Amino acid sequence: IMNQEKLAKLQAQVRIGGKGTARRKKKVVHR
Amino acid sequence: MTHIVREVDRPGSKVNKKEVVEAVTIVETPPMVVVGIVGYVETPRGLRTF
Amino acid sequence: MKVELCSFSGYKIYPGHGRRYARTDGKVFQFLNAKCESAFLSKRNPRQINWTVLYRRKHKKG
Amino acid sequence: NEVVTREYTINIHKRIHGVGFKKRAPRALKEIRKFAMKEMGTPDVRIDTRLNKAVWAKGIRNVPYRIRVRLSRKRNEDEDSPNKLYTLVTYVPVTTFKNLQTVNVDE
Amino acid sequence: QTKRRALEKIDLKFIDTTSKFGHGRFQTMEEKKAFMGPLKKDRIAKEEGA
Amino acid sequence: SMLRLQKRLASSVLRCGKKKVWLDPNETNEIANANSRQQIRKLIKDGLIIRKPVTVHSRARCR
RNA sequence: AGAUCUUGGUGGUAGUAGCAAAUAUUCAAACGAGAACUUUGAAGGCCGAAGUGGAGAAGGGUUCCAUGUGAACAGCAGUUGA
RNA sequence: UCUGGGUCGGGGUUUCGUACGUAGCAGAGCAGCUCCCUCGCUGCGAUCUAUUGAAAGUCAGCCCUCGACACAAGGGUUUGU
Ligand SMILES: [Mg+2]
Ligand SMILES: [Mg+2]
Ligand SMILES: [Mg+2]
Ligand SMILES: [Mg+2]
Ligand SMILES: [Mg+2]
Ligand SMILES: [Mg+2]
Ligand SMILES: [Mg+2]
Ligand SMILES: [Mg+2]
Ligand SMILES: [Mg+2]
Ligand SMILES: [Mg+2]
Ligand SMILES: [Mg+2]
Repeated sequence: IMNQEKLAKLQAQVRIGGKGTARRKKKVVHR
Repeated sequence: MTHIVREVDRPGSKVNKKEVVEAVTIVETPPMVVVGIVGYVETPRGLRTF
Repeated sequence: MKVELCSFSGYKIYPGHGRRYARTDGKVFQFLNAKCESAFLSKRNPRQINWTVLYRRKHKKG
Repeated sequence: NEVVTREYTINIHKRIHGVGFKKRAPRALKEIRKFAMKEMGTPDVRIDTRLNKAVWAKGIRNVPYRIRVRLSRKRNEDEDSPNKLYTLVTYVPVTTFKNLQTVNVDE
Repeated sequence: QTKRRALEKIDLKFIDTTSKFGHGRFQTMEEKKAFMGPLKKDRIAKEEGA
Repeated sequence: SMLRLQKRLASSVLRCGKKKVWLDPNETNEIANANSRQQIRKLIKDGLIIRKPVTVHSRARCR
C-alpha cells in the first residue's frame, strides 16, 4: 500500500528524464 | 570631453561675430598639496639635487 | 544657445547635434540623429511611429 | 556555521559578454563553478543536472541572461578526502528577477 | 603669446550636457522629465506613495 | 563498468537502434551481469531495460 | 681529414616548426590508484534517406566474438581499441 | 580604518520601439441560432485600439547607492651596510 513516505520517494524513481520523456513503468527484482 | 558654443571676436574672419561650436576637454583638478621642497644647484655636469 | 531646431521626430536639436539636409527642390530638413534621418529617407510617415511627438499629439497621449 | 545554505541570482550576461558563440554555455558553467568557489570557499563544487539542463535550455550560444541558483555547503565526510566540504548548486525556477536579494535559506 | 589666437577673450554661451553614453538628446533631468511627463514607473511609485 | 555489449544485445532483442536503448544508471552491476540474450530478455521483463519512445515529430503544423 | 667518400652513431637547430579542412560539446554518477577522452543517465548539437544510415562485389585474411593485460602502438591521454 | 572591496538589488543614463494576458458596439468578411431576438447573440478572423514612450538589455572597460548578503589582519619566496 502507499503512504506519504512511499509516495514522495516514488515520484523520484518513476522520473527517468526531463519533461517530455516516458515514465518508468516498473523495477522488479526476481531471483 | 564635450562641446561648447561661443562667439568669436576675430576681425577679418568669416566667423567674426558669429557662433561656433568647439570641442572641449574636461580635466578635473582637485587642489594640490605641497609637502616638500627640493633645491637644485647648477654644475658643469648639469643640474643636480642639492 | 543658438536657434533651436525641430527634427523628424519633433525633438529639439541642440547646437552641435545631428545633421541638416537640403533637398534639390529648395526644402531644408534637419535630423536629431541618424535614426530620424533614416526614417525620413524611407518616406515613413512620422504619425505612424509610436515615439514621435506628432504621433503623441495625434493620439492625444499624456 | 559551516553547513549553511543560501540562494543567489547571477548576472550570467555580465560574465559571458565577449565569449564566442560555441563556447558561451561551457563558459557559463565554468563561471557558475567559479562563483560557487568564490562564495562558499570550497574547492569541491558540484552542479545539479537540472541546473545544467536549465542553462543549456536555449542552446549553446543564447545563454539566459540571469538565472536563480541555490548554494548548499555540505559535509564531504563519506570517504577519506582532502576537502571536508563540498558545495551543491541547484536551479531555482523563478518567475521574474525583479527585487530579488541574496537571502539565507534554512533547512 | 602675441598671436591674435592667443590673448583673445573667451565668453561662453552654451555648454552641452547631453548623455554621452549614446546619442543624448536632453540637457538636464528636469528638462527631460518636463518634456516626457510622468511615466509608468513614476505612476506606480506615486501609487505606492499615496 | 562498461555496458557496450549490454547495449548491443538490448538493441538486438528490442529490434530498435542504440538510440532507444535505456539502461538503468543505478543498477549498473546488475545489468553488467547480463551476458546472454536470455538474461537481457529477463532484464527487459523486470523493467531494468526500457525501449525509449520515438522522438516526437508532429504533423499538426503541416495539417 | 677531406673524395656532395661508404657504414654505424651523436649534436646545435630545439623542447623549436608544429599537433588549425569538414559548426560542439556540457552536467552527474559508476569502475578504477589514476577520468577531457571508458561506460551509463540527462541536455544541447550534427550527419538529414544522392546519410556519418542498413547491406554486398573486388580486395584484406581473423581485423569477427568473448575474457584478461597495460611492456610496446593508437604522433595528448586512455580504465579503451582494428 | 572614521572600515574596505565585492556580488546581487535599486535608481540614473542609454538602445529598440508600445510586450503577454485581458477588454473592445474597432475590424476585409464569413459560419451558426431565432419562444429567443425586432435588430439581435455566439464562434472564426489577419490587423487596430486601451492597459502601453510599454516590454527587455544596460559594463562585462557606463554613473550613483549605503538596500541585502557573505568575505576580508590570510597564504607562500627571498632580501643586511
Ligand atoms: Mg559615445
Ligand atoms: Mg675518418
Ligand atoms: Mg688530404
Ligand atoms: Mg661525407
Ligand atoms: Mg609551438
Ligand atoms: Mg596551431
Ligand atoms: Mg541538420
Ligand atoms: Mg550504408
Ligand atoms: Mg572487435
Ligand atoms: Mg601516445
Ligand atoms: Mg542596475
